[PDB]
Amino acid sequence: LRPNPGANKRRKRVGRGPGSGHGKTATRGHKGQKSRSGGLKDPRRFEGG
Amino acid sequence: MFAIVKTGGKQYRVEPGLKLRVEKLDAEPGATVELPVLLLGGEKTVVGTPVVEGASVVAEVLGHGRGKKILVSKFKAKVQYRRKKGHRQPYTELLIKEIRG
Amino acid sequence: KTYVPKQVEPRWVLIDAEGKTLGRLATKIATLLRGKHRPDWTPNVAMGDFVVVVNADKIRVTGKKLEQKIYTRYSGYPGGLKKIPLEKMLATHPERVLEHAVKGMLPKGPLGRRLFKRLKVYAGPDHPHQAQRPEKLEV
Amino acid sequence: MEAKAIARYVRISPRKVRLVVDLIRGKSLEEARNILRYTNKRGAYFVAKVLESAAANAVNNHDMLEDRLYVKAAYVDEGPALKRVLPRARGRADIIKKRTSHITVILGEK
Amino acid sequence: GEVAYSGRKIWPQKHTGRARHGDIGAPIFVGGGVVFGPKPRDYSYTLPKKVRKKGLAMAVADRAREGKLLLVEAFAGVNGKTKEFLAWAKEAGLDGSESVLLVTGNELVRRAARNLPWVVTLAPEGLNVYDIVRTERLVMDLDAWEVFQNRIGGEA
Amino acid sequence: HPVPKKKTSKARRDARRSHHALTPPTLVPCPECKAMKPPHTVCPECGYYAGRKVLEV
Amino acid sequence: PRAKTGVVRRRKHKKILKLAKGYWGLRSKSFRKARETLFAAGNYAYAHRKRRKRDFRRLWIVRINAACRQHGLNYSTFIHGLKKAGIEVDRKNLADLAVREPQVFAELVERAKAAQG
RNA sequence: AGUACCGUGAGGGAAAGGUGAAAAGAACCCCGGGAGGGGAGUGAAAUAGAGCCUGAAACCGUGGGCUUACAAGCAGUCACGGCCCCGCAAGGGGUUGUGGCGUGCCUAUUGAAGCAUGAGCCGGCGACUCACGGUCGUGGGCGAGCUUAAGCCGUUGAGG
RNA sequence: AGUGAGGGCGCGAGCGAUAACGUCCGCGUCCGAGCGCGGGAACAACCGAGACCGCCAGCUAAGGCCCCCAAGUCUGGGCUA
RNA sequence: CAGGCGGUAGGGGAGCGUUCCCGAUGCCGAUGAAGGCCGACCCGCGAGGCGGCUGGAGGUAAGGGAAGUGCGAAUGCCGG
Repeated sequence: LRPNPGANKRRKRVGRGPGSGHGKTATRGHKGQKSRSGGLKDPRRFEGG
Repeated sequence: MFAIVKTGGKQYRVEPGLKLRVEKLDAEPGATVELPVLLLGGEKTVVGTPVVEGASVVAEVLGHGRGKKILVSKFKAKVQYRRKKGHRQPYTELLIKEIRG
Repeated sequence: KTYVPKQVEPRWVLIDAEGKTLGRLATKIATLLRGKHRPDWTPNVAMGDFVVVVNADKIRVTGKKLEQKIYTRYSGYPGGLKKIPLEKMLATHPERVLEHAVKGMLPKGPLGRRLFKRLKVYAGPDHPHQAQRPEKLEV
Repeated sequence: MEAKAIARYVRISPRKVRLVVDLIRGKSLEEARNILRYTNKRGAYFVAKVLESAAANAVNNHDMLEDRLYVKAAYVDEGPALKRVLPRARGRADIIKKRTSHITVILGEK
Repeated sequence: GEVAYSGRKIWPQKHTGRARHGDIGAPIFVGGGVVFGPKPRDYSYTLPKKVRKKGLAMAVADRAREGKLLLVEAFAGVNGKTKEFLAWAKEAGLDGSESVLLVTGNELVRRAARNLPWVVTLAPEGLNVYDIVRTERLVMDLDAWEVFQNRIGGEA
Repeated sequence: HPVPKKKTSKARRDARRSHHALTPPTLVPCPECKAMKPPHTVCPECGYYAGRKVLEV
Repeated sequence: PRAKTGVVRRRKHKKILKLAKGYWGLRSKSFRKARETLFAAGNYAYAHRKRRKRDFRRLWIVRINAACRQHGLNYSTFIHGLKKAGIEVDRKNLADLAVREPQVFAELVERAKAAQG
């Protein structure tokens, strides 16, 4: 009934939404919802081959 | 009576009243403590004369206590430009009860 | 510090006008109708002096004469903005030419307003001032 | 309180009914009566009757110098409405809700 | 909850009923489906037996050093009925202001060791750091077994 | 086609409904019996000035 | 699971109900635009306590000019006066005194004219 | 409630949970065609009264306070003066006439007062997660460190 | 992790008609993204100036002082009218 | 003493209520759970106590854990 996680352990960054006051999370439209975009690497793949 | 010495910016022109003014929290570390303000603007009921000498002669003093504090009022920082955040008016002084002279 | 405005403190005054000159006399008459000069002088009034001036006419011209046209464009639009020259200006409405100076600087709708109220003159010769029976302060 | 003149679910109407009481209050049964009765338009009896019970509650279990009962403080309230729907070209739903009226008017003694 | 009863479409997502939306009984509204769904689930947690027992141990250790009742012996209850068991308690000095974890195969021990207060009924070589430090004091019988088990924990 | 813009508050609504307002009904007493009679008229009682010819049955 | 934030917002909002004093009909109970109108009022009092300084600045400015000149010479003059002026030169009262102790001003003056020379 | 109701059929596919502790839920008298309205009794309450618990916002209403017909302003709001209010005073309330200074917020903009837009008003719903792979951190166990599938004990089901 | 397009002003070349609140590049400032205060009437970028919060305090920029509105209808010497 | 503290995108830190899980139910409570209605002591705030009225029974945390959560705002969704 006392031993709270010592140092930091407990949730460190499950930061919700975008900013206390404001909010939005990132850039411009290019990364909307169904927006898991140009994934791992475009020109990097060029290299790959 | 209504005399003028003033402090921290001219907090004066008065007689024996709890005319609370500025926070000179030094002798405040003790309730009704006493202290002097170097005159400048020497003038009392008929005898009126000089603030030079006010800068250099008699001083007045009070017996004071209390404080005052945060005096409510808030201020919100926003700009049409797209934003807003705000807080409360924190201000005070242990206040003075006037000691003639 | 504080220092609140007294109470119904009334003062009027007689101004020559005549001989004196246009604008400048205005600047004067002008600020004269203070609200700031006698104690508790400010927003809600103060002096301004219920001031009245005569010989309003016979004023000296800023050396211009003709080339200074007041206007009155009540105009049902596409009407006339009625251009008028100082000459006749006064010829019929001198007290007014000065007037335009006066308002000229008098500000604030309701207030200034009230002041013109306490601002009266007559290019009449003086007798008018007489009609204003009351006290007769002067300069 | 005093002579209560009020009632529920009768589909008459706001504003208008308010007009009636507007004019009839002030005075007493005598005068406001004559007006409520011989002045034209709906409400007439609705109003009058409400008056009636008011007065009965009055000299009955409030009683007071009956003759001087005069409408004191009063006016109206409207509860729900019947939600009716009509036709208005290229079908479309044209809606309406008639006012089921309740009156809040009190007879006071003086 | 759409798939099947997904309401295909109903708003002429055309361009006049002013309104957007093609699918009825759609997420974003009226009692329909909700965002990041309350998916049935479970919290597995293979927490390394290493320190797991290491601790069960540590907890046992402190809890006990403050108040430790390694019984090995006890007897007061018709083989262990309530009333008599109770007497025992008064004997073992166990009263109100006390909660102890009764732990071990002395099944008459569990048998009488019910009662919401004072005692908690644990007749198994079933232990756990929690119940451990949470139960005022440890009280247990077949402690030959226990202490030795804990040791097994000690060196595998 | 020309649906206003908003409603200058109950404020306005009133401005109007207001100049509107409901006046009251003209009346003096029966030239014959009592009660209220509007100028030229008779009624379910007196009903006349020269021959009731009206009321009661 | 659950999360009827209701409790909460009904609250946050009435809070707002008060936030809103009882402004001009509609921007009064105006929830939304109420709040807005408020942000306004906020930045406003802002500006307010901010510059009330200059406000006084002037206030006295004139009250006093009023007196100094009424007497003998405007600001360049009078001011410069308290200026040349030695272990005595104060302001947040020049007015005050000009007012309260007619003598007070008459002479602060006297000396001052001299103060300049 | 898969019934209302739309569709030709295929097919779509609501809403409405609570009076009270128990019915004692309203004899009876009074305006009235009636509803419904004042009384008596109910009772611990009936502002617990039949859609009748808790029963707020919105909007309309009855009374009271201040306020208003030479006025040009989102808003406001700093100041002050006149009212009225709790007040022991200190003074604290609400109300404003005089004046100073003040382009409303959201989105997408080099760029907004917008005449670009979103915005009818209230209320409840309303959107960066979960499973793993990983990956970097860093809080914790030993350096070789950790354990799936299972067999077993398992109110607590106890962990091994 | 975010912009991956932006505009304005000054100087330096394009271009354009040596036109445009044109568009091309560069040095700088800029303005957004702080650039919310002064300000020049009022005016995103022109001179002043960086606002963590107070003051019924005082010294100053730019740029101002007959008045409307704080500040000499300063003085001195001219020249237009 | 520095010394700085306009500042969206965006990155870091630090707190806030919010309904549940232990809550090692402590209980609190018909001299009210709760939501509500109003208020010139607490908070740098998100919030807090506390006082007064309603209101019919809950509610809950000392410390820590779990998240359908905090919303003008989307010609939004449903009802006025």
